[PDB]
Amino acid sequence: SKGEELFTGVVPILVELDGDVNGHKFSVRGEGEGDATNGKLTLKFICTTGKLPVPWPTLVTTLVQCFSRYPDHMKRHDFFKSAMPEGYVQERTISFKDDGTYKTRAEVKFEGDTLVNRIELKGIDFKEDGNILGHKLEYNFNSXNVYITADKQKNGIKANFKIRHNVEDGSVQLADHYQQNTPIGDGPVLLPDNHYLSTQSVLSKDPNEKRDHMVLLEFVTAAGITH
Repeated sequence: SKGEELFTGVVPILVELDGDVNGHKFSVRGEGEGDATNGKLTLKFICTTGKLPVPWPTLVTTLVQCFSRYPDHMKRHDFFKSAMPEGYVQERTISFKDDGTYKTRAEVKFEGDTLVNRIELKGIDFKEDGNILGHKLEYNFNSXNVYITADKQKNGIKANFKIRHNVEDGSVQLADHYQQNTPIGDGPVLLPDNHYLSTQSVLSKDPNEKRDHMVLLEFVTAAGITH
């Protein structure tokens, strides 16, 4: 409820990613706003280093589950907000079928009134003319359920889930996600019963923007608990 108090209105968001994929360095900066009451967020991302060396859709999951709308009966299961304002570390491995792997580490926390997601990403073993480095993925993103379970040993949560990116030739590229979150502070956190997060994502372009970029709208809502 203390953490959850921080999210009662519209919250500015800042995202910073420093990326290295097959030795190719890049940076992304994102800004916008989040409304956890309605499970909604709006963000625009820029590759500040020039051309992004991987496809924007492959970065969506990496680029703030604290903005999920948790219904009233499920408030006691919201680990993400309970960890605020000190925040949580979020780590993944993302394994692209027949291609490379991303490893990510992020800290998601308040800095003043701004929720900040600061990420480091390392990608290795990518095929230089595969779907990823060859930019063969459609500019879109499907709806997914991300199943959350408690990890009481790490006093946090975990999740594994499959993302399926559409490829331009009509096939699909699997990206297998394993995720772990752990609180940054020592204060008490909420450890949840099993549930999931239903996310929809809409990608677009700003017709006035000349930099390499992604405009993102998402709606996220928690569900699957009864009593």
